[PDB]
Amino acid sequence: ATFTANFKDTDLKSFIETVGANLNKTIIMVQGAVSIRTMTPLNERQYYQLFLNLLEAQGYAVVPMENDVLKVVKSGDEMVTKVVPVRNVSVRELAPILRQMIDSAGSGNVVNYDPSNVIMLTGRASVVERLTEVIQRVDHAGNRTEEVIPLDNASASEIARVLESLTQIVADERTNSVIVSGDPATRDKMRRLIRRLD
Amino acid sequence: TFTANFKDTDLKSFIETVGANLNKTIIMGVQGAVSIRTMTPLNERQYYQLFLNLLEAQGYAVVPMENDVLKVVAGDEMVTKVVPVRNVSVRELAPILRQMIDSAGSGNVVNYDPSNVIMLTGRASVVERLTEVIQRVDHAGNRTEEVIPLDNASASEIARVLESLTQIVADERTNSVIVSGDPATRDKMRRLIRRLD
Amino acid sequence: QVQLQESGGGLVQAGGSLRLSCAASGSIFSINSMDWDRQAPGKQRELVATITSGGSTNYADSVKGRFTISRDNAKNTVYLQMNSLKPEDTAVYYCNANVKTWAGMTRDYWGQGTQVTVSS
Amino acid sequence: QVQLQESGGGLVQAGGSLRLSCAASGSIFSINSMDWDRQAPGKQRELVATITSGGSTNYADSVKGRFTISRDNAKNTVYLQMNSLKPEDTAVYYCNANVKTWAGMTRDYWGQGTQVTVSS
Ligand SMILES: [Cl-]
Ligand SMILES: [Cl-]
Repeated sequence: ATFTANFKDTDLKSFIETVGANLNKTIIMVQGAVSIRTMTPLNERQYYQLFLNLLEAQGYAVVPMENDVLKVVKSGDEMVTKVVPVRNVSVRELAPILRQMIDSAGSGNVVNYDPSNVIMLTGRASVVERLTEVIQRVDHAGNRTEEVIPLDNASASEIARVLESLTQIVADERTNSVIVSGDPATRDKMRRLIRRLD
Repeated sequence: TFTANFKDTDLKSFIETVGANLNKTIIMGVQGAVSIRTMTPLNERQYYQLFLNLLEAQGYAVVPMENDVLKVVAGDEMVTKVVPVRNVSVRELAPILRQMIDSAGSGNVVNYDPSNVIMLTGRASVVERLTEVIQRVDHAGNRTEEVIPLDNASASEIARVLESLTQIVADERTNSVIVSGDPATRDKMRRLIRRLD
Repeated sequence: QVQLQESGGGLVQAGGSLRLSCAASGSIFSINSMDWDRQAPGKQRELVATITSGGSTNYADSVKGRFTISRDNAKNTVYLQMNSLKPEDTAVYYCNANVKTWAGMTRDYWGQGTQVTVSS
Repeated sequence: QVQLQESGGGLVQAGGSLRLSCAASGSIFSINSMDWDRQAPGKQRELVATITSGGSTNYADSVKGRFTISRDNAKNTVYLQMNSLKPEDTAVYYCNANVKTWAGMTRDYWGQGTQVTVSS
């Protein structure tokens, strides 16, 4: 089950009523406007999270109460939301640098982390673009292809040091091999250098 | 050379003192309190600049006029320091020193002298961080170079192969490699070259 | 909502110590972990230490044994006791609270930071 | 003193173009050079392009050909025309005035900056 949000200067009240009916929550109330475009479809947790994020920005907060009830109370520029799945790396490993990113961004941008290991981004398209660039880059970097290269003569831990000292490479003392990891270009290079020290 | 040690000194006093020292007649419209300690001795230019910086901080400008008249119109301690720079142009540091002051808040100033020293005025904590960075870059641009000739392998080849994973340049004339680093780095790079040879 | 207010920064000599504090307020009940991280200009913000709502502590390799993270739930504050400080430690230290939201996701709130400077 | 105001940043697709503007005010007579530098989070701030008061220009290797710095003294403004933009150029761009002091040294004054984002 997936939800969408496309609002453009929609009266805050109307937004809250719309979201409550979608979520099967009673809403008790507050003034303002709201704009937001969902770049990806959101599940119910993410939709509800968006709702909280837009309310927080306008200066409001939610109080969940008896029997599925939510009381609203006082607390490039396009406002967008996006959910970025992360495939190779734990999402909280990105947290410190995503926080750094937002301290340059300015206000009204929010990164949310899901225990299913996806990050949700709410804010200005430019800020969201930057945050996506970084998530994806770190994600892709954690999925480098690995390759074992056996050594006939040299000691694996020496070659591990010597090249790790002047630069990933790891030794296997048991089988006396080196495990190099990177892209076709960088492994080609390392394969050759290792071969010459044999 | 000159020296400054003022602790909650009235601005008028401060101005008069620096004036006499520089042989300058001063005019004033000017309330304020001044505090500064000179970590190093200053020459006339640097001292004058310190005076100009402290006034600016307090909200005042100097207007230099007819026959040498001027018109005015622990980690927190205000200090000034001059840092000589020996192996690199002072202006090559400007971008990262601007980055540094942007994280430090207001009241701190980096001045550059045509004789290639940097002068720092501000809080001791900030001034320590600015000193650290300058000295680190200045020491880096001083890496001693070594030529390493090769009996068997090719000069170009070794340079290309090593430079792909990392300064290393060849000279086919003499079949030699130039390695630009420090005793830690060069010793390790040498053995790698010998082994390839 | 959670608000964080750090303190304890300053200039110190290599080998010295400082004690950072951080007072949290707002939805304390939502806080499920609190951490210190640092940032020096031109480098990445990096995790230094963490104390979860269970009291479980976590420390970066560079700081383990020299820094201690600790808690005072009466005063709603966490502390970072920094001993044997090195120039490497020079950075702006931020206090951060990873809160649980009503939706079931998490969210970070953090303060303006406190500068630590270590001379030789 | 000299005061600086940037503008012209925004979001643009790779291959697109932007024009940054920076209006200087205050002691224009002291300005002996104006430059644009940029800074991405986690990296050194680095110099992009420079225009001296004589009108000489300097360009970093990475931007030469693609970026043109220019000047309109009637409006006391310097521009950065950014053509053929790559993701690599995503940064906050600062306009910085290098001035001469009465003492004969130099001093930088710079602005809050304008953010540039380039998507793939
Ligand atoms: Cl806690
Ligand atoms: Cl100009």
